[PDB]
Amino acid sequence: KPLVGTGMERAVAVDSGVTAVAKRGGVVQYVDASRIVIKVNEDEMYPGEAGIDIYNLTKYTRSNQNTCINQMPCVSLGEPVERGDVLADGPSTDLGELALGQNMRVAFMPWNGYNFEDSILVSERVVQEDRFTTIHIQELACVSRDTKLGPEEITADIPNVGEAALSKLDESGIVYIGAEVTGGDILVGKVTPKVKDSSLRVPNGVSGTVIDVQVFTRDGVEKDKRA
Amino acid sequence: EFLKPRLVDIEQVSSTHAKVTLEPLERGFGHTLGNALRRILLSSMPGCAVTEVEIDGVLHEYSTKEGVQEDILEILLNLKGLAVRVQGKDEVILTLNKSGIGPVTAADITHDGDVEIVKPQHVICHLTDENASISMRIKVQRGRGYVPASTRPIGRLLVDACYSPVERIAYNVEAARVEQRTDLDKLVIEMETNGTIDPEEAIRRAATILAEQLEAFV
Amino acid sequence: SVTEFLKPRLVDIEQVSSTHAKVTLEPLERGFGHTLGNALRRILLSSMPGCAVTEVEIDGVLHEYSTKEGVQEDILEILLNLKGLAVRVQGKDEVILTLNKSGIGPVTAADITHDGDVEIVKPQHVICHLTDENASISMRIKVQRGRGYVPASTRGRLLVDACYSPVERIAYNVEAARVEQRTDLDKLVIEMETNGTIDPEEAIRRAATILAEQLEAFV
Amino acid sequence: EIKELLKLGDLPTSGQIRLYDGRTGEQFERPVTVGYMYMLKLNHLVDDKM
Amino acid sequence: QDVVLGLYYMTRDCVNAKGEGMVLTGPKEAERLYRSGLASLHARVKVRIT
Repeated sequence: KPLVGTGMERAVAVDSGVTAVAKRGGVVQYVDASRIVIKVNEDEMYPGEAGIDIYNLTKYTRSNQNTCINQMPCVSLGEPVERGDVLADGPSTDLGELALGQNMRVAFMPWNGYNFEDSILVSERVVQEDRFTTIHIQELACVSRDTKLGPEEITADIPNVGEAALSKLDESGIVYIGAEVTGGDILVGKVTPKVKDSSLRVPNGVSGTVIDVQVFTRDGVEKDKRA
Repeated sequence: EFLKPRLVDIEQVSSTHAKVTLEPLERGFGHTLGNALRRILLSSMPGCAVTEVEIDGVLHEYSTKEGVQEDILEILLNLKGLAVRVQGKDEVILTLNKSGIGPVTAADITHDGDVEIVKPQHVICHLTDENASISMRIKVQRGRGYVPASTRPIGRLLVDACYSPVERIAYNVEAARVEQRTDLDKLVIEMETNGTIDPEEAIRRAATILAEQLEAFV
Repeated sequence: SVTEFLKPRLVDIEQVSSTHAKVTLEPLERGFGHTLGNALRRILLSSMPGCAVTEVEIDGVLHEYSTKEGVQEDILEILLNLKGLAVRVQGKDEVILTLNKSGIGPVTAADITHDGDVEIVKPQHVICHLTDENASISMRIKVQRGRGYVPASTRGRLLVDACYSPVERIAYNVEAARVEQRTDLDKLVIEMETNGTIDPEEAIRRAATILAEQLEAFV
Repeated sequence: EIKELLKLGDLPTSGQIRLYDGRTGEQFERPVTVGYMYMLKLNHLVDDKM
Repeated sequence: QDVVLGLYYMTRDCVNAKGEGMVLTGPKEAERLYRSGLASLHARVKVRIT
């Protein structure tokens, strides 16, 4: 929420569709992390259908730039809202106002050359408060192609590796949801006929948590247990 | 010779922040001791921060739980901000079980009589509907400094460790017109703790650290 | 496990002529190099026991901006020469010494009367040069024990800036140290010169003793 | 108006406060300009550039 | 840019400061006076330069 704004933050945040602006005013009935329910006022309720609004918030999902899109409710239970009020603030939005960065206590002074030409000097309090910490969601695809000399299987039986390396996989060769895989870990076990190891693995230097796994199967291929 | 300073007063203003006094001091020793103690206190003080959490129906911190409006990541942030004092142990596992509409604060944690929560009003999350219940296990452990999860079951959520009770330390050197002698200094140390460290104990530990570091060449 | 820190040790003491030394300390805890170095530097250059020439009176000089026949230098330069006169005194606090000399040649520190318990560590320390034979230099320098540096502006007798502290220049330079796996640490480097009254290592040990005695009421 | 709003709090009109060095503890002369600036983190991260 | 600013501020003078006109026995005494607060960084003094 920029301390020194220009007043255009709310217009930019609302007009761009990232928040959950209430379609019809009313009273908030239910608020969880991923859903908001609004009981519309009798004055704004059409004759006939009753007649309440359900806003399904889009939780952690990947943007085009591998950032995080995550709408958070900004209203409490039993709180009146009117037409055109934000109910959930998306990414880089605070109570319906555009909020890109964070406002921090700055001092203009040379400091032993650590801000020599154009550099910044940052305290450990900024990194402890986790205020410039960002979430980056990455999508990695493993495809089994109908190649010559035999097709590709997504089994967990992989040579040249031990059982400690395959312990993070399930019985179907796909990593569990929530496993803290790091660089070099095997996400999706896949082998190609000659057999050789061609499994999808995390790129080196990349850590993180597997948050969602999607399996797409062509028609008539007898999807495995995990699918 | 050099008069020896001693802890003459501890003015505890509020629960969080306190104001200690050292008197007397010779010329220049006020600033020397003030800055040395301020750096020691801001650097090395034992704390009892949270390290691991385990919510039952939650696999990873980037998910949501039905009936709780906070995201699991926001719950982990609120737990990271939790101030707690453990006395007889180094690590301890607090248990939180709460159901029904309302704010789940820190007062709902199982007492664990050797472990004291110093801010019972600290809201951890919110439960929206009556048929919702949360049950989590919070690993509060003793440490020093700031240890992120990058340095150190698929259902265990690791939080960044911030075992530093003090939040703000300031010192002021004033003139202590006492003992029928002028040009003597008095050091007033205003410290802002989270409530889990007694100011006299903080000053004592800070002086002990300096005394131990000075043993390299004396 | 949260009480004991990386207590350092004197891993290197490289020195030059006995009025100069360079002492290294590693590996200190992250940030402790700066606090230890600042505390030691402040205690050494501000509050250290010592004795130095406090004020000198001349036979026929009544003002700092004056003259004396047969002397190459001026009163200001003789005051400067007397300020850097290293002197060591016994249990007595203050002592007045007399310097009388006639003849062509330099006047070193050994030319002061040898009677007394006061020891001069730099006998060849030139005080003044006189060019003629008729004129004779005669002065009384009163030295006293003090608590560091006290200039003459902080109030037939002339005032000299008293520099009691044995140190001349002290600097510290916190570098980066290394352990088997820990990286963010400190490597203190104290570089100290003295006037010759005491050893630089003795000065460091005395400063550590002072700083530890200041903390005996807490630990 | 900025000066008046600073004066509404207990803050100096000039916008500069005396600041003390963290390491040595000595005060910086020439009071420095302190305030709150709204800093942004651009999408140019060193772990994606190394 | 920062080195030149530091060297310009250090090698400078003002009409009246702490320790104006005092006589110094060398650069070491000048540093010992500045670091102890008994003299300003830019104060006109007579030093002995070899």
